Amino acid sequence: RKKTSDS
Amino acid sequence: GTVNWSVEDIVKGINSNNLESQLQATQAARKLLSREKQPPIDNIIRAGLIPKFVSFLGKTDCSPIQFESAWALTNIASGTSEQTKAVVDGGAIPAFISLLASPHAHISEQAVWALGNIAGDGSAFRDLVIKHGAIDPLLALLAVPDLSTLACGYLRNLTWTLSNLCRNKNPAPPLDAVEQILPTLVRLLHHNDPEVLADSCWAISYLTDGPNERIEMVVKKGVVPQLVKLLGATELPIVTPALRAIGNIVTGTDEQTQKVIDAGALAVFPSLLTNPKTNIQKEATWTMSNITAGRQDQIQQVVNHGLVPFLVGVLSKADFKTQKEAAWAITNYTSGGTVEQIVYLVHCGIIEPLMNLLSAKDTKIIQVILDAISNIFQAAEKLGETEKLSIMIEECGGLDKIEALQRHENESVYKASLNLIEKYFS
Repeated sequence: RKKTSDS
Repeated sequence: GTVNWSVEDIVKGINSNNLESQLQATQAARKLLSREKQPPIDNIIRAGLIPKFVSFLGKTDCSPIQFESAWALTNIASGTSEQTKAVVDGGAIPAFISLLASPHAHISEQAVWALGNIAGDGSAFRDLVIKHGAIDPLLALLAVPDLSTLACGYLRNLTWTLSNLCRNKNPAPPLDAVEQILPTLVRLLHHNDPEVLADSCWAISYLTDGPNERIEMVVKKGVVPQLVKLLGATELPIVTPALRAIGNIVTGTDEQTQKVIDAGALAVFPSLLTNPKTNIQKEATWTMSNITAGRQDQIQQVVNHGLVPFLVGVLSKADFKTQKEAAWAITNYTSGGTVEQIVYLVHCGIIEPLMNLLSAKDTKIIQVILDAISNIFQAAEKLGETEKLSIMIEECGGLDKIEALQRHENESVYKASLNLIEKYFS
């Protein structure tokens, strides 16, 4: 699982 | 105005001999990579900007460019395995580990996030992040007397990254690394934040998904009672990982399963086996099937908690996958149980749903069901009540299904069905 930092 | 730059302009700014122009271009890149609609990760990689960002990570005298490059690299590493590999190939792992010690909380948080994405790629990058020495500084970030003093999002990101360091198999995380991380995980498992608890349970579920030696490592820390407490939580994001962990623990030894039973886990299964979420029901029935495969006193604990009627209910009506797990639980129950326990199972009304499930199109369920039939028939023989059971199976239409299974593709299916027809219905 990866997470993109949108804000 | 760092909004909507072109990759060409970003390259121009980053290639300038001006730290501030580089900072502005790096921020523009970050904003480009932080757009929900198709971030141009591949275009940024092809421009050769990863080594520049990695070098910016080390500019201690310009913390803003450190933060912007860390954010940009975090989003690049969030993509495909090839894109995460591109980030790792630039030397980002040691640079991010160094940033973990930054006096700016938001920069260290970004480094934690980035390392989480890299470790989350798979076992190889997970172990490489560990080899570069990330666990020590990561755990040092949590070395405070009370975790409530730390910012919520900060603690959540740290927990998520640690969970990714416990994740993935073939191979599993190094034993020494697991022992290093487990005490902090236990502490996070008692924090009041729902997301921290969910990710801590997910980490424990990863660590318990393995051989009994791994399960024993977790169970020795005394986290089973807390897992059961969280199993009774209202937040589904917490119950799901807690049930997976408890289910992973009961796949081990009968003593580890007993530690789960002693914590009071069975008292929660009335609600789990009727949970409106199909996956909770399936996972709970799978846990029950692994509990009914234990000792006879453990089957008796299942009986005393009134869970046999709930297994009958799940076998009568549920998602087919849950019904399969229930059939497994019944076959394990009948294989290890006493005649009295198998008699109680029949008295609870298992025969009719067991029969109705023999019309399925899954060979495995039919084998499982037919093996449970054999075990119940053996118990009837021991009691001299084979005729009674025969009449019962005939009254609910099971005989027709078994006779029709004598003409079935699978051999084990027609041999067992034909052995039953010849031994008890002739």
